Amino acid sequence: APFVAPNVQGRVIKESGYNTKTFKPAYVKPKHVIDPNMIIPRQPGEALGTG
Amino acid sequence: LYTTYQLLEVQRKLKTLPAFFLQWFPRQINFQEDMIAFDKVIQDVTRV
Repeated sequence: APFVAPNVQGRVIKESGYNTKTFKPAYVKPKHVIDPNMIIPRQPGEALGTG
Repeated sequence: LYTTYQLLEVQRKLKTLPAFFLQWFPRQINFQEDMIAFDKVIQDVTRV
């Protein structure tokens, strides 16, 4: 607090305000194409020979 | 105004190629396998 000789008025004290933060979320979009070149070939569980 | 008409109700049939050569292909196999496989086992056991 300010020391102020009691013979005088007093001292005016300043203030401070405040702030805000604002954010937009980002966007994510992966995809696969699944044409036959991927469906046909033998997958690991398939028996050798026939499948 | 016009002549009226009436039509014969001919039902359509196509007259495809007849099955002549398929007479010698009677066996049918439906397969998902990568390929179909046949064995050329000789059938003649013509030996004394």
